[PDB]
Amino acid sequence: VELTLDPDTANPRLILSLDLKGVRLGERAQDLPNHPCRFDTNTRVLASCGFSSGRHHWEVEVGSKDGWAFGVARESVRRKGLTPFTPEEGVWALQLNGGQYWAVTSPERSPLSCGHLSRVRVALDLEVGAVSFYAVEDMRHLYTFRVNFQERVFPLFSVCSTGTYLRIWP
Amino acid sequence: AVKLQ
Repeated sequence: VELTLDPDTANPRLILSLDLKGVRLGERAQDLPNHPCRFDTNTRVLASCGFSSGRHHWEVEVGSKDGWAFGVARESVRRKGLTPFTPEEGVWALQLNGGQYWAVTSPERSPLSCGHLSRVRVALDLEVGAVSFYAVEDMRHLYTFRVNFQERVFPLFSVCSTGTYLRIWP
Repeated sequence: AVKLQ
């Protein structure tokens, strides 16, 4: 029922928690098989469940320090080589970097004056075409990407430095 | 390290 991180997609430097809800960046690459679905360079992991229709919620507990980005990716997001982290590559995400919260628009990111984030509710609407993010304390709106999604969409998580984490909460 | 996000 509830989402878990999919180890076969995870960049081999990531460490997934035993319960498959949490992700952080490790200090060494694990020796994992080089499956076509595995992100081999960018520090990403998908949930094991993707969505082709309907409306869906999940929540993400976020670290207080820099290094994370999360949201959704189109299934065709490129897995191999160093790729941009942009809407054009099929990534729609929030990010904590430089001590600021961002919606990762392109070519320039959009800084969010949202105050401190602890947990975020993600609302994916494949019927109308939107993904929205809310801070759970008061459900204040963080950002909405309006996208005419044309394929299956997966929850996406990325952690590119040590000292922070993301965790699915349900 | 954001290049690898």
